[PDB]
Amino acid sequence: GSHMKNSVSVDLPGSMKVLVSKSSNADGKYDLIATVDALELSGTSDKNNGSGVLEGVKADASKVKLTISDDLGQTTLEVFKSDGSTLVSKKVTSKDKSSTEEKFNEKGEVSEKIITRADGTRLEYTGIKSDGSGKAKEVLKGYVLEGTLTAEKTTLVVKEGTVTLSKNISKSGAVSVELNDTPPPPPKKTAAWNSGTSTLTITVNSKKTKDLVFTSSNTITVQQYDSNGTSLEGSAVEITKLDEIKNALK
Amino acid sequence: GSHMKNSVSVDLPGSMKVLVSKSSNADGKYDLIATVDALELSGTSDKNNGSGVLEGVKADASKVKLTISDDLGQTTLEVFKSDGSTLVSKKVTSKDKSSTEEKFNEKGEVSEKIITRADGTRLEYTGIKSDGSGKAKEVLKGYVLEGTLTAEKTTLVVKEGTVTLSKNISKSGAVSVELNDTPPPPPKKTAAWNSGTSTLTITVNSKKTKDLVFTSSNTITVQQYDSNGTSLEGSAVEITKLDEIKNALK
Repeated sequence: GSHMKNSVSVDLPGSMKVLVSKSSNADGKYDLIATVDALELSGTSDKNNGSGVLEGVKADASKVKLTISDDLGQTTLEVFKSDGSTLVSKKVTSKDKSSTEEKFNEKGEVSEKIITRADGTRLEYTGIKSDGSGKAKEVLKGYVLEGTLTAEKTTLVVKEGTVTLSKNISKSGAVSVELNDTPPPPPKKTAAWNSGTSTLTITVNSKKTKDLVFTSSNTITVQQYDSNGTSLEGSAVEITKLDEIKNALK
Repeated sequence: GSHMKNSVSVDLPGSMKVLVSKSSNADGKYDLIATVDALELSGTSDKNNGSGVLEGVKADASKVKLTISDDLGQTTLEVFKSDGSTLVSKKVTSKDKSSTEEKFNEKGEVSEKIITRADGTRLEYTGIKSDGSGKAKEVLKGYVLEGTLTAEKTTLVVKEGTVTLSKNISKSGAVSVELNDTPPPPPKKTAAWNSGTSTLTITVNSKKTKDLVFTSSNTITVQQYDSNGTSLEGSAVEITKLDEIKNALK
């Protein structure tokens, strides 16, 4: 960690601490150093409470800037490219424990974003595009909702069968929810008639279910197919009551 | 019943008997008498086996004619109006026990018909119209099929739910069978969103089923309605797993 001669440690939003000198230097400013992700950042501020701006250079020459607001209520951590201006990442963190993490692209535009709310739930956007669209994920206490982002709204989706539930979050943070059900057509009973055999073959779900035979003795028999609709099983049973015909039509 | 001097009883198709004289009269003919529905019918035939034509008058002046075929294999019983020509009923009966009963109309046209087959099953047509249409009924061993008649065919119908089975009988007596199923659209889950209450109310079959509440603490609760969809029951249960959301969408 960080060490300073005649200093005081000050706790900061989002894990961080800064050391600030007990006294002022030759110019009246106070010395600040902090250690973030094993990199030492340093600066001078007119204030002596821990606020100000600290800077450091990574071993790959990336520039790191930590800005601490006057009231110590917010830290901004920025990582830049070598040039010191093309952003790579930006993390704004608050005392209430809320935060925004952005990652940037070659064009100087945001391509990922993690929003952490005070209560510990998060919204994660990945793969953000020029048109504002992207993948989306809400992390909640005990589970995760998946969906996508457009320029206008985030749409989280849960599926059960033909039922779709959509949670929409607007740019203001307003929730609205919708539901859709596209149920399949129900199982319909069709039939084909063989006049050579005087037989009606009934079908459901592309499986043959039963044969009704209309006999030369003016009787009806019923016989079931195997539950694969492949071929007949048992023997033909003769119909003696109207109710038995209705039953075979169920 | 009927009595004749020096006669012989001869059994006839469809219950009937005729007495025929042992000897011939002055003209060489044989005397026939029979009793049908308590009416005595009489005639003379050249034959002596029981064949010929017998006639009688009812108390209301209706003319009755019984014709017995040469081979004793068929009886025709006709009832006429007073005039002796406008038919009322006609019953042709065979030795195999098969028969046709027709009833006629004011116009001299058939308005009911019972067909009895050798095996004892029947087709009954009632209310027959000028265009050939009518009500229809097949009497089978152990049950009865209902339907209607057109000029081209008889159509007997059995119904079970949305399933219709049709037995068609052509004029030749050829059977053909069809089936129809008009299933209702399946139960679809709709929903309405109340932004004031952050609540999604799900409905099935015009009954409200459950409320999903999307809370200010970034949680979801579910609560069921009474099985009449009238109002809420139990208390709201909080969702802690994705599977529980899927479950409430079943």
